[PDB]
This record gives sequence, C-alpha cells and structure tokens, in this order.
Amino acid sequence: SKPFSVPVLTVEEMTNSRFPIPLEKLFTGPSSAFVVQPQNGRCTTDGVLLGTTQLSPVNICTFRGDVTHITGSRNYTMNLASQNWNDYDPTEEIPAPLGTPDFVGKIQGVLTQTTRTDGSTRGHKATVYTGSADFAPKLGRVQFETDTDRDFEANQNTKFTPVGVIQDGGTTHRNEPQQWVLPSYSGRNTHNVHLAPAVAPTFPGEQLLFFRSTMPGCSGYPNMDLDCLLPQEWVQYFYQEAAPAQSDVALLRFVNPDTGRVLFECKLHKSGYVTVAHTGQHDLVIPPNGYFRFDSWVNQFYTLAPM
Amino acid sequence: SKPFSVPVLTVEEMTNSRFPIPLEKLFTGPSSAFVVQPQNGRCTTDGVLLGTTQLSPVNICTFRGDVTHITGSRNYTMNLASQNWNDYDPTEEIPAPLGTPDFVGKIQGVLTQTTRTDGSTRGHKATVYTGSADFAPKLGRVQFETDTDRDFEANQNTKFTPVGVIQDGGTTHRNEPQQWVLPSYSGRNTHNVHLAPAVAPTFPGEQLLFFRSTMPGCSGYPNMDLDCLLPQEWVQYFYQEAAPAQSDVALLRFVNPDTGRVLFECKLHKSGYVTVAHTGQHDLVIPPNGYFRFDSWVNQFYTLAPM
Amino acid sequence: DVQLVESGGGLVLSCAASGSIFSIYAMGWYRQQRELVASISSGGGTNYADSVKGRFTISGDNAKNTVYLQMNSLKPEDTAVYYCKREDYSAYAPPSGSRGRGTQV
Amino acid sequence: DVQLVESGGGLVQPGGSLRLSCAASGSIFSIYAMGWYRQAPGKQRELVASISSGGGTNYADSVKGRFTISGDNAKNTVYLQMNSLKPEDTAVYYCKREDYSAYAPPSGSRGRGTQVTVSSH
Repeated sequence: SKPFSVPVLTVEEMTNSRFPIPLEKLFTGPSSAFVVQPQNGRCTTDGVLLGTTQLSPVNICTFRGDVTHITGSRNYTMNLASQNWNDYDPTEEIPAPLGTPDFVGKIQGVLTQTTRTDGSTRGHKATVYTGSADFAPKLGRVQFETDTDRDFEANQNTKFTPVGVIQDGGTTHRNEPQQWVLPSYSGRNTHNVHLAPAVAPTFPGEQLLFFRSTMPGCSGYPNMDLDCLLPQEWVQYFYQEAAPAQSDVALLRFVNPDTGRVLFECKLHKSGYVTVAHTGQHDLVIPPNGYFRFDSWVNQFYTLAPM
Repeated sequence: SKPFSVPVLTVEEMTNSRFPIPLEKLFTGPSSAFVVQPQNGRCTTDGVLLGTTQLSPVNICTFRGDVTHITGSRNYTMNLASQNWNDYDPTEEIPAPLGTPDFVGKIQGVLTQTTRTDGSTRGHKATVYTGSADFAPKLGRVQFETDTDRDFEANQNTKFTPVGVIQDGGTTHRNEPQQWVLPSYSGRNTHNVHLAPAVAPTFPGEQLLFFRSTMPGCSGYPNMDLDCLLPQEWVQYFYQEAAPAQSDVALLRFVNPDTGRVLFECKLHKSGYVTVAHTGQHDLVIPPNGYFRFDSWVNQFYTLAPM
Repeated sequence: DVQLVESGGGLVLSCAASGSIFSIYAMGWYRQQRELVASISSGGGTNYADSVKGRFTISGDNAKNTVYLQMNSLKPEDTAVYYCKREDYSAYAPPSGSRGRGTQV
Repeated sequence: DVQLVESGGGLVQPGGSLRLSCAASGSIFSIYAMGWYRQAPGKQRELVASISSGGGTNYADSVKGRFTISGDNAKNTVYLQMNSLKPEDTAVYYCKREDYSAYAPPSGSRGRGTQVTVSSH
C-alpha cells in the first residue's frame, strides 16, 4: 500500500507546469473574481493526469506538424501532429493536444523546420494568438504569425518553440495575456470538452496557494504573472509513484531544513491543488532551502493554522 | 538500504539531459574515435549530481544576467547571474554555471529583457557560439550575436532562451556542432576544471548506449544528433531516491509491458552511464510502451547477452 | 484503539485522549441534526460553529493529550447532548475516528 | 548459503574430451552467473568460461573453439565440455557462482575444485 509523499525540492529547483520556465515563488490570493481552471499541471495525488497535462516540461506550449502558407502573407497554418510526430487523433477524450497552452494570449517563439531530403534547416520568429478564431488545436489547426512569406516548405516537419508573451495592438498595459481565461480549443464559438475541473477554496478563511513564475516578455507591457496549481515535478512524481490516497486531503508542512522549523502548513487536495489559511493577496516570504513535506492524510475535521 | 530502481517511463516520455527537447530513440555505436565527456546529464545512481548537471530540463543551455553592448556591433556581452538572478560565483567547484551547454557549436535562441521600472519588454533573435574566444561562462561572461545594435538596455534582467542549432560561416555540412567536443568554459586557450570524468566501455564487445534526440535546426545543414548518457528524468529520479548502490553495475532489462518479454539487457554503471553488448552503429528498434526495469546489482562476472 | 476521557457540564468541558494515539490529530465537540461546536488541530488551527463563535473558546494541552472547551454566555439554543470527537491521522493509513458517549447540557 | 557440487574431472588422454558439471543449491537467486576458474602450480588463477542467466557467455581466448559452456536452468547446473585437451589444460578447475539481488550486493560461492590431468596413461 505505497506511502504517499511529495518530492524533496525547493521552489526554485522546480518548474512551472503551464510554461517551460522555472518556478520563482509562492503566492496566495482570493480567486472568487475569476474561474481557476488551468488545463496544464493537472494531476491527482494518486497519479492520474487531467486536462491537457503531460509529463515533459519542455513540451509545454510547443506545437509540431506541417505548415501551409497563407497566400501573400507572413502567416502559416500548422496541421498538427502528436508530440512524437505521429498522426494526431482529434477523437481522443482530451480538451486539446497534451501541452497546448491553457491561457488566452499572444505567445512568441520560433518556428523551426528541417527538410527531410537534404537536412537543410530554417528558423523564424513566430507568434500564435490563442484567443484567435483560427486557434483550433483540438481540431488539429493553429495559425502562426511569422516574419517570412516564403521560406517555409510544405510537407516538412515543423516545430514551434515558445519563448515568452507579448502585448501589442491597442490592448492597455498588462491586460494581456489572461492566464485564467481558457482558449476555445476547437475554435470560435465551440465549447471545450473533457476539461479538468475548476478549483476553489471551500473552507472559510482559505485561499488557493499558487506556484508562481514570471514569463519572459518579448514585446510591449504584458502581464507576465504565471500561476500553476502544481509544480511540473509534482505531476511527474505523483504520476510515477501512483501512491493510493487514504483520504481527500494530504497535509503538507513547509519546512526549513536548516532549523527543522515549520514555516506553515497547507492542504494538498487529492484532485491536485493546494490551499492555505490566509485572507488577502500575499507574496510568501520563504527560506531558500525550504521544501514541502507530506505529514499525514487528514479530513475536514483538521483545521489549518493561519499562514 | 532503500531499494534502487529506475523510472517506469518510455524513451519518448523522457527528456534529453543536454538540450531542452524530448528523447526520441536509443542508439549504440563505438566511442573510441572521440572522448565522451558531457557535463550535463551526469549523475550517480545514488543521486550525486556531477559536472554542470542541475535538476530542471528547462534550464539547460539558458543564460541570465545583464547585457553590455559592444560598440560598432550587433553583439552583446552578458554578465551572468545565477538562475534566481543572484550573483554568480566563479570560485565554485564546478566547470561552469550549472546548465551551461557542454558542446561546441552555434546555439540560436532569443534574448528577452524586461525594464524594471515600467515593465516594458523586448526580445531579439540571438546566437551564442560556444566555440568563440569570448565564451567564458565559468568566468561569468558570454557573448551573444544579435539583430539589434540599439534595443537592449543596461542593468536590466535579460534572458537567453535556446531554440536550436545552426551551421554557417563556411563550415562543412553536418560537421558542426560537435557534440563530443567540450567548450573552453573559461574562454580562449584555457583549461577546463572539475569535470565529470570521461566514460568508455571497458569490457570487449561492449559499447555505450546513447539516449538520442534531434536538435531543431534554425539555419544551414547542422549535425542535429544529440546523445546523452542519462535521460534528465533518471537524473531527477536518482537525486530524489538517493538509493545506495550495492555494486558498481546495475542490471537493467528493457521490457515490453504488452508481452512481458525482455527486448535486451544492459548495464547502468554507478557513476552514471549505460553499456550494451553490441559492435557497430545501431538504431535500436523498440516497442512504443517499452521501458527500462532494474533487475539486480551485478558485477564484471555477469556477461550481457548480445543486444 | 483510542479511548476518550471526558468531563461534564451541568445545567443553565474537557475531553482526554489515551490509547493508540498519533502525533497528528484534531479534537473537538459535536452536539445534537448533529452539529459541530468547536475543534482544534495539532498544528494549532481552531474552528468554531457560527452560533458559539465569540462566546465559546477551545484550547488544548498537548502533553496531557486533552482539549478544553469554555462555554460562556450560554443560551437556551445551547441545550443539547455534547460529545467529544477525535481524529487520529497518519501518513500511511486513513483517519481513525473516536467519539465520546456524550453529555447532556 | 549456496553450495556447489562439482563433477567430471580426472585423468584424460592428450587430445581427449572431458565434461564438467556444477550444480548450485541453497539460497540461489533467479539472476546469477556461473563458470570455471582453473589454477595451475606457479601460474595465476585463470577464468576458463562463464555463463550468465540472461544467456551471455565469456571465454578465455586460450580455450576458444575448444571449450563450450552451457546451462540447464531447471537443474541449476552448468556444463563445461572440454575438447582437444592439452597438457597445458592441466589444473585444478573450480566452479564459481555469483548470486545477484536487487536488494543486496553480489553473493559469491565457490566449489572445492576438481583436478584435471591431461597426460598419457
């Protein structure tokens, strides 16, 4: 009956599960104003992957496939393939291909391509707007804005590598991207399917605990805050361990190994998210060597000490 | 005491430990023509990180710091900082900052920057030549080749995100990059220090087993073959587990879970690399769900069945 | 097994725990539909029902493995049977619950 | 503990054939290797042949093409077929076994040894 645990890793040793960048800090705030339903970094404590969540930190927000030029323009349509270059199956019971961005925004990166016959290669600046009418990865189509109108070839392996986010157009400072707004994965005016559920604190005085990174900015004044429910290493670890849950809630203590002292305690829910006892927006002040430790399976009778 | 094991992961579910891309396949070949001494993806089976190896896949071949423009050029010098933007310490007993590229070639990516006071951001195409005279990450400076002579600011957080590799400048097709040639980490005509050791098969008829990826190519005809000694996931797992080794060699069986049958067997050496019984260059043909399984601590007296 | 050594309230509390007890736990009082009154957790967290909030206080002595409930400004709506409750928690098994027989107040 | 019972050695004509066998019993494991070492007066101990449970085999170059090792798993036994024997094959041949575990270091066992004498008689 395998014992549950969480990785012995500091926040800084870990990775954001919604963009391929490292974690930086811990944040808690009220989330009643918006719907918190990220599709990446969703995994149960007994190791069931949810939403669009997959194992590879480096595949998060990447796309692969072949491209078709949109005539006269610097825009290309990518016909998606799966992450191993095999055919993509739209009938799978997932919201979108695993690793698809789970927020509405403009993601800048690079499209790279290799020509199968002679091994010639090319790379170009590329931006995908995930709020676009033509953003339909569930259907196997996404559109990229590039800096070339001729260089990419048809029927050759093409990859998108994400770098950062931009705000352009007339959008006002830091009002894009919208990290808590899900894309419409099948394109405009279609409902999303097979989603990991929204999360909220239910107990009074409790707030979600967020694992926070700063996405790189490539242009303008973007909102670069990125919050995930679980670090990517926890997803990989729970998936690997697949330790049975003995109750709904795993009690975690954040421990400073230098002193042996407990900074605070929190609840890791079986469905894969964390809550703390705090009211208000707060950037947690944590020791550099601090890490999370699983201490026991509890229930609603256990009340968290104020953070 | 704690039992050793390796993760239940297919090759395609895993990540290259020398560049931030997925593993694709397994390759074995003779390694006498070159010195095999990569510094990333180096870890002992009981979880001691070696060389420039650090835990997160997304930090491999990335740089952080501030930039200084080199007047008259589209070139910038980055004064490196550590992953958390703190000071980098050149006296540490490591060859270079953890995650520094461990091969000579041209790495293309993007430099991004944010201005602290108003959150304005900028990104530009950037290339680092790890064979250049000014590639001195161990001393805390590397030079980037960019497409701007004017846009980056001084004293502002700047990051390089790697994308792929290039071949240019009149070099021979597929003669760069050179994955088994280490950079001079302290710059032109300097000796490297604190290296993870070189590895070789010692037993006759024995060859290294490589975990292989294809790096994205951004320009020209580069050699995109990238081999690592351990998947990044094994590094992360061994560091987590810290299981003591009961001998120098762990016997692994590569197993197809669909049939329960063993495809081939191999030795995972304690100091962190894998050998097989094969002579000649070979692309392993493996089932999709296949994975490595640790079966026993053995020694030289045990002879691997021919792969 | 865990056994609970209570004490009683009369007319218009303490609960003491012994046995196979665990380092991580919660203890408190329910009343009778059956309703929560107050609980306290080993990490220091406390929870009160809205009706007794601000009037009744719960506290605990970890060494004796006992919890104390001070009932103040008692009202007719407080009339019920009050039973101590304890949850013992481990990293390896589901929570183990123990309940007192109950005391009329 | 593991013990090995050896058999098959004795006097043999030069150019003749012999067949040794070694059977293992006790705390034996599913993963193992078994084989023969030989010791001749004034000479360093030499590996002759070994076989591993996975099927891998190892031979000394001097016996390649003359000696064959094989195993019967059910019987937990290994056989060494020695052909074209020469005066230089004269030695004491002792069986050796290593038992391997996923939980412990290798456990070695060795036979008492059997004399092999290749001379005209």
